[PDB]
Formats: sequence, C-alpha cells, structure tokens
Amino acid sequence: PARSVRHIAIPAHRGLITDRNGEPLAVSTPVTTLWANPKELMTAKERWPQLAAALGQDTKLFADRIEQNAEREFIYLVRGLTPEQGEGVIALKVPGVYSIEEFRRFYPAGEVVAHAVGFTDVDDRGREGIELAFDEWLAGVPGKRQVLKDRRGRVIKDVQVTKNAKPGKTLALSIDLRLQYLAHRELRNALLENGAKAGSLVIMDVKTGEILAMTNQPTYNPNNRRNLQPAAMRNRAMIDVFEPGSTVKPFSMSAALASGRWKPSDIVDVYPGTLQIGRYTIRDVSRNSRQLDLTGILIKSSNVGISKIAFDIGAESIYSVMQQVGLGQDTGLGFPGERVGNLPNHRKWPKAETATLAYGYGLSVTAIQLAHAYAALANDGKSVPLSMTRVDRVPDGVQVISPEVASTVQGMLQQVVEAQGGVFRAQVPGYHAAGKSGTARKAYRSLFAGFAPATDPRIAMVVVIDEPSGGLVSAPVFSKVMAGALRLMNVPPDNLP
Repeated sequence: PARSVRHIAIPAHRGLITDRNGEPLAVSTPVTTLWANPKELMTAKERWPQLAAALGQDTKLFADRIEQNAEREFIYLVRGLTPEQGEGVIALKVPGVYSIEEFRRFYPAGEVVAHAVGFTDVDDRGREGIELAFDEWLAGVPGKRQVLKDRRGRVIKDVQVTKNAKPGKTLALSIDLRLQYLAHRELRNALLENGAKAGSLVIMDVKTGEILAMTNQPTYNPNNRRNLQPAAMRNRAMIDVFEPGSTVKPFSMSAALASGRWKPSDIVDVYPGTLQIGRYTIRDVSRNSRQLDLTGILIKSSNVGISKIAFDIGAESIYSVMQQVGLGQDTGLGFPGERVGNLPNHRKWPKAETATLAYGYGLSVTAIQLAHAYAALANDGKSVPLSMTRVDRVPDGVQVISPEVASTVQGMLQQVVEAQGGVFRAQVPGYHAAGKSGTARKAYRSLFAGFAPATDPRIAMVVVIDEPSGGLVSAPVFSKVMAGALRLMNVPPDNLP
C-alpha cells in the first residue's frame, strides 16, 4: 500500500497484588524493551555491527537474523532492560531501532510466597497461583488506537484512541506476609533438622475461612525462573494427595458422639492390638492396651478401637461427616492443577472398608482440605468457605457438626496434646493447643493437624513433612509456627492461673 491505517493495542497496567495488610506481593514495573523495523534496518547495514555489539550478539548471527526477516515490520531485539541500557542503545540512533516501556511483574517477597502468588508469562498473563486464578481481575482491558503507517510500516501519525486501556484492579490476598515468613522459615528449618526432602504448611482463620499462610518446600524465586524445575514449582499443599490416617479419626469420633450411642468416658477393649475381619487384619501401631476410653483411642491412635466404634455406628455416619467438612471435595479456590482427592462412597459398607475409612486409609485428601476440615471442627462445628482473598464480610457458612459434639471433640484433641502419653511436643507455650498426628504411606509423610487456642479457637494448621530420617516430627513445627502465629495476631493466652 501507498499508506495503511492500522490497529494498535494499548497494554493495560496489571493490578497490584497485596497481602491482607496491603504489603506488595506482585507489582507491574516499567521495563525498557528495544524493538526494530527490519525494512528500515536494511537501509542502514553499516550500523548493524555497532547495534549487534551493543546487544552482545555475534555480528554474523545478528546480520543473518535481520536478512532472514527483511520482509517484516517488527522483531523484538531485547526485553527487560533498565532505562540506562535503553538510552545506551537509542544513543546509537540506528534507523528502525525503537525503545518502549513494557510492564513486567516484580515479586518483592520472592520465594517466600511463590506458590500462592505464582507468576506471569512473557505476554504478562498468569501462568501459576493467584496470577492465573485471578488473571481476568488483574489483567484489565487492553486499549486500542488508530495509527497511519508508510510503505515501510512505521507510525507516521496518531489518528485517535478508539478505546481507552482499562487498568487491572488491586487484589488483597488473605495471606498475612508476616505469618507466611514465619511459616516458610520454620518449615525450612524442620526439613533440615528432620532430614526431609519436601513439606507444606497451611494456616487458616477458623472464623473467616481465610488462608493466612500457605508455604511449600522446596520453593523457587519467581523473579529468576531460568533454571526451572517442576519439583520446586509444585504447589504441594493444593496438589499432593495422601491418605490422612489418624488425622481424620476426630471426624470418626464426631460421628460416634452424634450417633447417641457413645460418650467420651465409654470404653472399648482393643486387646490384643489386632482384629481379624474376614481375610483382613486391622493392626494397631501400639499393642500394649486392653480397655481404652474414646480419648485414649485418639491418644494411642488405636485402629482397632476406632474400627469397633465404626462397626457400631456404621460407615454411613462417618462418610457423611467427612463429606460435610469437605474431605475429597472441590475447595472452590480455582488454583491450577488443584486436586480434589477421593472420598469413596458405597451403598453397602463391608467391615474392611468401614474400618479403613474410620482410621483414615479409605480416602485421599490435600493439606488444604484437611486444614479446612480442622477449621470447621475448631469453629464449633461451622464450615466457612475457603478464601485466598481478604474476607471483609464473612459468609454465613454451614453447621456441619453440632456445637456440643464439636466442643467435646476439641476437648479430646486438647487432651491428645496435654494428657500423659499424649503428643507433648505439640503443646503451645501460652495457650491450650488441640490436634492429632498421623502418618500417610508413600517412605511416608509425617502429618500434624490442629488448632488453638483450645477453649476459644482462632487458627487451624496442617504440617506435612514428606520422608523424614512419624507424626512426632510435625508436632514441634506446629508448636513453633502456632505460638508465632497467635502472637503476630495478638491473640491472648487461655492457660492462666
């Protein structure tokens, strides 16, 4: 053409991501991009070597690159320069070479909140985490303007803006960066001490459904992704599925106490630590007991004890509690490759399946699901939807366990942490803590799920440590992060004289 009127897209500024207190976690930064018009470049060959050497390119590869594209009006030269190397190259004044400021993401907290926030691709689109999950909200609407272009396809005139670029909107996460630092650090120190390869730690507000901290090791620096490894990029807390084992026994007990047939002081004979059912044998981790009360069944994590209770009340009651607290269910968070795990259902529950569900081998969950289930028990039996964004108006949420049963089970989990023979390494200096260890098979994962303070719960937490060198590995991690979380949140002690 003698001349052509053309569309040009005006990029939108991507919305700021903050923590719940407004601390920046992802910010769109002006970067210097140099681009070129080959058609203009072909008229200034004597400038190429100087241009090549400025971009640190082999003269010949650069010349071959221009010649092989002599028919196009655009090629990137280099993206993500400081203003200085922009002006260092524009200083040359090569025909067909231009500087533009593009927006690129910077992650001020880096590796500390990598998995939760995620990262954008080269086109400034979300690739992982919140960046992908809220991409529409954050992206805004690119703009449009009419330009006039010559034979060589260069902008000779700005005609009009036809649509204004709409800025992306700010997003406050539920994450408290201070709790997230404490969690990242304590988990890192736990893997080292315990000789473990990987791990996750989730902290939830039991009243609001807010995820206050979500940390995975190993982690990566999202500002430097050249030496990428899918191992480091793995959001384990939302992706890793495991059999929760003893950590779901409190939901089996919740069904027992709601049945009308069981109270805490009731007794089960678990001698001799094994129970044959058809061809299958249920086996306890410790086999030194006869009569146990329901609290003792939790303290000893007796698979025999919880099996005999499950046979008495039926698997249907247990399945229903686990379903209602979200185990094996969609979290509704919309994070990419979030797994739902599996809470298998039956019309007919034989003894074998009934027992395996009750002691937590008949299902697979994520750390986030387990944390959400502990939040509902901790919130006196009321489930609140999970949120990764700051909650200002709390949803109504659902009464899934009766407050009386939830209170009784809280008191049981407090005695699991506090009673002689209990998980004493979970005790939280300040406050009555409540929780339960488990081991999930792989080699295995050490689990601890709990909440505090035990009387007036505020925070639920799950700690997963994969293949240490079982559950008395995770207990101390919970102790440290919980004390630290309750203090950063100015929660007051409930263990006083």
